[PDB]
Amino acid sequence: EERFEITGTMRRLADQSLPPNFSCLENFRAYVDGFEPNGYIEGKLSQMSKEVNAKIEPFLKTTPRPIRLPDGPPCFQRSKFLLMDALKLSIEDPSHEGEGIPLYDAIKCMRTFFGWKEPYIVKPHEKGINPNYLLSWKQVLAELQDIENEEKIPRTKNMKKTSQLKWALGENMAPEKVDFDNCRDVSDLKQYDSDEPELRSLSSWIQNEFNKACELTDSTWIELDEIGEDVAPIEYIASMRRNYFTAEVSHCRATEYIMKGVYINTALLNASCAAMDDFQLIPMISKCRTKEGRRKTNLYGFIIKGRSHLRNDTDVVNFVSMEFSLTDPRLEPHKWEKYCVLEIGDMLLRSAIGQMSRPMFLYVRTNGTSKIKMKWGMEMRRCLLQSLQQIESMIEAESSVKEKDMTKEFFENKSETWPIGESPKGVEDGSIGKVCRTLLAKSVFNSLYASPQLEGFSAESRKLLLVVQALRDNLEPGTFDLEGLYEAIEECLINDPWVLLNASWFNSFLTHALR
Amino acid sequence: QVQLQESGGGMVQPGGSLRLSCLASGFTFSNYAMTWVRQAPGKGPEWVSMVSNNGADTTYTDSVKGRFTISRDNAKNTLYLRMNNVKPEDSAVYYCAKRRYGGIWTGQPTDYDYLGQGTVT
Amino acid sequence: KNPSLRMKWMMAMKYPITADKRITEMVPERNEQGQTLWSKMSDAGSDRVMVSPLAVTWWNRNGPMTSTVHYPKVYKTYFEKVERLK
Amino acid sequence: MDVNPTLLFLKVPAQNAISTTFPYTGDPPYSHGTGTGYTMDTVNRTHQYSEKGKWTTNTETGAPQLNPIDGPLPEDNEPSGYAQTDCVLEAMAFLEESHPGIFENSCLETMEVVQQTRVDRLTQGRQTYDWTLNRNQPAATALANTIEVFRSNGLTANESGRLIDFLKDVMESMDKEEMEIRVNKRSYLIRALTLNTMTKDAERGKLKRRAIATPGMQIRGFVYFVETLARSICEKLEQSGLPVGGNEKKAKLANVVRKMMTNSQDTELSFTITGDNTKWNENQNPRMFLAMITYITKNQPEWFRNVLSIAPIMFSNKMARLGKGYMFESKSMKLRTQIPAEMLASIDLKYFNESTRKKIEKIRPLLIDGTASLSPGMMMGMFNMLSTVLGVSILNLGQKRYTKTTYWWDGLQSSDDFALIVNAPNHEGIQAGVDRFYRTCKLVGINMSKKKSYINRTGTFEFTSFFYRYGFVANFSMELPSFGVSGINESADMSIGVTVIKNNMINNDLGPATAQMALQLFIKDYRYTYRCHRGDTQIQTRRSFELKKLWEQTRSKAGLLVSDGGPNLYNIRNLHIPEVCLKWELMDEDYQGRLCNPLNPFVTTHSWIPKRNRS
RNA sequence: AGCAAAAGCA
RNA sequence: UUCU
Repeated sequence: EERFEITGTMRRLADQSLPPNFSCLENFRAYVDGFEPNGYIEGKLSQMSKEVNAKIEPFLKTTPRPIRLPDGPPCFQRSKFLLMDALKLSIEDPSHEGEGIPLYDAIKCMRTFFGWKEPYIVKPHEKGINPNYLLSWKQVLAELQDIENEEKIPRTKNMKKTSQLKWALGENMAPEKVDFDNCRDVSDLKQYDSDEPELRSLSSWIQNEFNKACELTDSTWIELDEIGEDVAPIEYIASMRRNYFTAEVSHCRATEYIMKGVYINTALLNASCAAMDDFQLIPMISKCRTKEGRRKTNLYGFIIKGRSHLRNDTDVVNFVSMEFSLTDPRLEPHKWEKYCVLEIGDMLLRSAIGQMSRPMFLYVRTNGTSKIKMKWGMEMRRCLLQSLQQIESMIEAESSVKEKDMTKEFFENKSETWPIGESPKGVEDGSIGKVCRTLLAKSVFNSLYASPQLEGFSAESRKLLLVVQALRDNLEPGTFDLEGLYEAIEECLINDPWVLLNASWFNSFLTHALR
Repeated sequence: QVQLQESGGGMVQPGGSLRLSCLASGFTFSNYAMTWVRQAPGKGPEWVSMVSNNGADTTYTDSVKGRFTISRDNAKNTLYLRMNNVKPEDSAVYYCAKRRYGGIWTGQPTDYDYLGQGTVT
Repeated sequence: KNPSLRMKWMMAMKYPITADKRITEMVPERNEQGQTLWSKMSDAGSDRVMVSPLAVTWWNRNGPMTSTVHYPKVYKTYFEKVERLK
Repeated sequence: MDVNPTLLFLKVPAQNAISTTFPYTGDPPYSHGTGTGYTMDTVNRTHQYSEKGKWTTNTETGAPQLNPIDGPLPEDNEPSGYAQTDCVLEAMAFLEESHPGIFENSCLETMEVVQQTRVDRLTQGRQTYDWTLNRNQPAATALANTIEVFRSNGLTANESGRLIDFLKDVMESMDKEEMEIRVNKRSYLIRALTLNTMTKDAERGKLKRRAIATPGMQIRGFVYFVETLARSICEKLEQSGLPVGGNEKKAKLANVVRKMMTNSQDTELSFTITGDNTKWNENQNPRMFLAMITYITKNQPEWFRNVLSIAPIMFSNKMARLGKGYMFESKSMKLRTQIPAEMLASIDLKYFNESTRKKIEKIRPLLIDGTASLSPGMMMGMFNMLSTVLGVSILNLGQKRYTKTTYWWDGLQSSDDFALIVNAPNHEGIQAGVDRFYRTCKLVGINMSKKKSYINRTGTFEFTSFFYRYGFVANFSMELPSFGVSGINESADMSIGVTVIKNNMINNDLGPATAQMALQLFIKDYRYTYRCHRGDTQIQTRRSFELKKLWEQTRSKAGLLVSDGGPNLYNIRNLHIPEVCLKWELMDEDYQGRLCNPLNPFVTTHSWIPKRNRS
């Protein structure tokens, strides 16, 4: 309660924390008590120059110029797994056989296709030794066929530590640690190679990779749990919206990724903590549910993960990824810039007319995955909810006009024509269902291609929007410094092809909204 | 009042697929739970499946799990049923139904108001 | 630095929970089907009486059989909301 | 075809479809490295905008420290922390005139908390940086470590347990020359004023990091007092943004554009600004708060006028420890070497990068035992609730009782964001009313940004991600926390899961549809974790068999718990009821007999204590 | 080799 | 270390 005197030491600090023309606390405190407003502020302004002012630069339908994209070499793919070129082997089995252990469900699934040639190279890497992959597909294959001769029922097979699996992971390709007292004698030092990244151009393949996601398929790909029974009216309004939603997204190619980017990450995370030093074989496994009510258990490829001595929040583990596909790498090589291409055989098959007998390829490549780019995959099911929060708010905007319940929007098959496309010579429209897939895919790609650049573009490609929407509605808008906004947008367009695309969508929205 | 019709009935070989259908009128279809009961020749009826007013809470008999799927559509006032890999003894007449409570678990599962015009072999 | 992942990992390992010596004599060592729930590391302090979660569900299908009706009278405020919903 | 979602904005407006833009990919960008190269940048920028001030050496610390307060006036539109002390008090004085007696009442509610608190209300806080070990530790152990030091000496007046008796000890410890952990006077002060830096991770909505700093131990008690005082002061006000939040802020945003929009003399424009202040923390100087704190505490008792006055004295001589350091390398021998932080004061400059030399050069003077020293600014993450009252006082000027001119305004202010609503009878009168605010708000040291701000006629604006069209106030305050399992036990997670969804429905704006679907993803993560799949599901795991034994063993299956066998039975009408009280009577006499057993040997028989080592 | 960016894991 |  009693603090009548502070001290003799910290008192000397307070007299050192005051304005310039003051050298005491007691002599300054009473000056505050003696303060009364004599109109000081109007005096200071009379001395401020006229070079300190905010001039309203009025916005108009000819001011916003298009954003200037990077120019340079075309970009490459940087996804953890393949998206559209994948190819999956299946058993087509109600009460599928293995069904509890991915290994036997994978080996059993491999016996469908037959006619496997010897492995063969197609396109080298251009940076690194290529035959050191060809000696892995043979290595894994012998260790895989070894199981049928063993029939011990193993849960997971720790692979061998051959040189071929020692290099593409880089077990001892690291440098040595030492303090400065022993290193100061060395005369070749350097901080690091921290510099500016390389500017990459915009390529076409990412547009032909997003359309194919907003397209129907045959299966369902998801099965959610249950809830209680609804009696109130506010619940039937939910069950009506959610049921119209789920019956327009389950038949979508983007939900294949949400349940493919979960089984891959969670097994890689559960195994890589229980078996650190030894390698492993992790098969990419995705469990489907088709049209007829008939289960399936597909297989996309194998994974080989190396040493994982993880202790902190952001460690790193690296793996190789073997993926099947037919996409002949001779038309879009810049997309498959980092990928090593093998050849395995020829799928003897006939189309509805004629015959193809097309080949079957493999795409081997190393990778790296921290302990947070895995936990950001297992929660992809949050993406569905983020695509419904948008559709719900768009409905409650009409609610301010009338009842505007969900019934008057989902059917009426062609009544509003939401414009979600730019065909040549026009903007072709589609129903709300084609919208309720396009918001999802844009949301899924925002998790696969997560990066700091996308976080910066959206923060500054939002104000240029609201300034435009105030013009089209004719509210007489204004900005202060435009060219400081563009330069803070173009600073985030470097190399990520996703962000480098949205600056071609935004740049084509102005041209059709009369800028 | 209670009106329930059937469809899709027809002879079929074993190990084959089939899809049934029903229809309703005269009451709030999205406020009551449905079931499917079947009477085999010379045997009393028993329950096959149930379903709620959300389309969420589904159950099945012990002997037909994984081979029967059930799904409703409140908008068109129907109640589909897809049975795949049909067993031999599954040939019998199938009867639609309508629970009284909205939920399914409470009370014992038995038909209360319906007539099974539809059949199958 | 996150507890959720440690709950999925540790449940991959058997016998995640801890209880002192009273659980030892109550239930058997393993179920009829063979799954074990009464491991023992033989510690000096408390003997490390560790049990699998199977003992929980086993306790609810088989075990003591009390007749108390004290618990409905404790959670009274939570019982008052039950009549308003109905 | 070529799909393109952002053509969606031609039919539907922007304020309704704005959720398409929020990419939610702001969490996984983390900081790679140690994080000192940024902390050597915030010290530089703090000294470029306040270079003109006379800098002097301080006593009993041996360090230069800047002081731009009351300095000259600027000429360029660039930022500037050149405040004016005779101007700040003039604003906060008029705040009392428009709001009578707001200060003298607010201090009274704080004058009793100082005597009716406890030291244990301090430890309930974030992570701290204890000054003994020189490492970040939690708030629980840092108090036992420092109090043992105070107990090691003859001073033991902390026995009363009151927080105010912890402050009398540190005040009675700072004067002793040498301390017995050993360490002298000039070496102990430098360790109590520190603010450890660390690169900020998980930045949601920014390209590059921010380099925030965490405080010590002795300081975090004083700032709790002043932060309490600015809370009450900013609670009785009308245009506040920080303390007023949630759904109630949805209402306040529409009242302002109702008052200021009333059209008397209906020949008058009405414009509205959406703003964002740049370098909000690099410019504010605690010497100004010391002018404010001693003005708030006018005619108050002396001892209470002292204690609040102490914290800005410490911030006015603060120091920021540098990060773990740099890591050099050589491609010849292929090694990496970890440099400490202190060696940067002696390392040769030629090894470093070219731009890293530009940082260390200007910071080469400011080095006190491997610790930089600055006092023109404030640190990120520290208290700013008091610095919101400052800019609010500018929103008081504009009631036509302080301009004496036709133009006038009134607005709404969070910390780094605001919004004005100006009114004048022509375009030109508006350009003067705003030119007076950008100017008058510079004398106080609060710059306005000219890139992240636009202007439009009223009826629509942005503020703190509460987007406002003509009457619609759709809010996006905080994102969704994944509705996942926590990891405590069975009965603990299931209670937390079906109450967080409740709170996010009445606090934020979460529709009735996306609350059901969220409850499907939570239970999907709850069953896979604890392996508690219900019986009729034909799954098989290391626990599945015994559950099916109990499934067939019971009559009415709606009574069972979800933790073992039972079904989900919730919806968006009964989330506010725990699981056991919901399906109590529904249970049969057998399950009920074995469920709530007072002889439960595990310990509510599902709640256990897992095995924890904390390695 | 690749992860991935203004500095670190290999 | 099985999310039909």
